[PDB]
Amino acid sequence: STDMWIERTADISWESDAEITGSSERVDVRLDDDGNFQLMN
Amino acid sequence: RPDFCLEPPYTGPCKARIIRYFYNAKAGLCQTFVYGGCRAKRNNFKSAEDCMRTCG
Amino acid sequence: GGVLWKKGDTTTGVYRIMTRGLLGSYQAGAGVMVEGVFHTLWHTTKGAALMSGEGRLDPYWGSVKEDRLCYGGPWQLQHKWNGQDEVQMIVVEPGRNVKNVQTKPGVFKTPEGEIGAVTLDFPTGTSGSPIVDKNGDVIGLYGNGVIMPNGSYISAIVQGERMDEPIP
Repeated sequence: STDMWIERTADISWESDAEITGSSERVDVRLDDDGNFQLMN
Repeated sequence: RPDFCLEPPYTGPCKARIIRYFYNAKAGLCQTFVYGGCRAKRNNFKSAEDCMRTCG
Repeated sequence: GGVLWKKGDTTTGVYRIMTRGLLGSYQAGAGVMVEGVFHTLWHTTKGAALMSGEGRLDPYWGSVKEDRLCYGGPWQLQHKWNGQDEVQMIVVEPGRNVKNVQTKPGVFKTPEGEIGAVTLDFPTGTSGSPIVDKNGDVIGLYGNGVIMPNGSYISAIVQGERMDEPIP
């Protein structure tokens, strides 16, 4: 067997009344071979 | 015991929730912490037994 | 930098990826089921098989480097952020009902090129939550990002091209 399973929890939809937050700055990064992002590029 | 048994637990930069175990000297025993899925350090074990066997 | 290779339920939708600890059952992450395929980030399951209802789901394709993984078939998501509009993340937080949040993506400037990114800091276990554009199409997933020196968390909008259709 496996150690993990999945359970549907919602539909894929946009919510017009969704809260708005977060900023949109530009950041210089590099993607290493481990699939992880590194700063300062 | 290995030196990395002294390093503090490290969650990492990813957002998965993987309960792992780390050795806490102050407590002399192993405790659970949330591992994020990436950049794991050595003081990170899948079970309390494995953690104690290595850092006990 | 990738790997190829009873059938479980594949009802379209947003899912929670669960697992069991020696002391209880909990949410490790999330993902999205689209066109019979389950998409999530590589680091949530590390390519392990998953139970879905009565059946099992085996990984089709995955890439550590890209931190992407799909089950039951090739990657079906193909919508990308247009670098202008605001987007919405379908927050699948452990122990909480799904809620959508809107934001204006920022950008990850990489040697290869630019990647959309959102400055949203949600609890651990939300990796795999989809991000959708105006038409409700998945343009990427949340979870693979960086921890900034000021305590900020920025996640890339992880997305890939559709594996079924040609590129050109």
